[PDB]
Amino acid sequence: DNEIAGQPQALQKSGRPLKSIRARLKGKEGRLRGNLMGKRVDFSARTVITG
Amino acid sequence: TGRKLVAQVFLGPTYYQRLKHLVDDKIHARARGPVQILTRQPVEGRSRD
Amino acid sequence: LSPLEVHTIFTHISSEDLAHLGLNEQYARPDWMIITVLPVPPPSVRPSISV
Repeated sequence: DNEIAGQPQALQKSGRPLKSIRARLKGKEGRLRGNLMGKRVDFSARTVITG
Repeated sequence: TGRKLVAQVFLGPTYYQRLKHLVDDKIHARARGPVQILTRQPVEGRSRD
Repeated sequence: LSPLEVHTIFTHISSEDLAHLGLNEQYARPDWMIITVLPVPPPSVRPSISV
């Protein structure tokens, strides 16, 4: 937990939180709702529609 | 045919604007394409593809 | 206090006692809340790179 509400910092490069494990899990911007719920996929395509 | 049209047409010049974002730039098709390294799922738009 | 102290006390906990509470003398064991052999996930879970 990079920031367990204590004032640690966890600065790795340029004083910036150290990508923890709990960060990926519940991002967002990661798994949970991006790698487990709504996954891109293949064998698909899209384009403009016409009548 | 050459038949007159029953109805009368509102024909009259105007200028239309050629908008950007054409089609040949917006078509997309996937099928066993590259994938991320960390998650191992399919990449995002663009690339190839 | 400390961790080594707590763990020791837990390990001593009576078996019929470990169940008396919301614990599992098979899956969840208070004496497990403390890390000692911290596991290490395989790179597959991590990333890399090469310029």
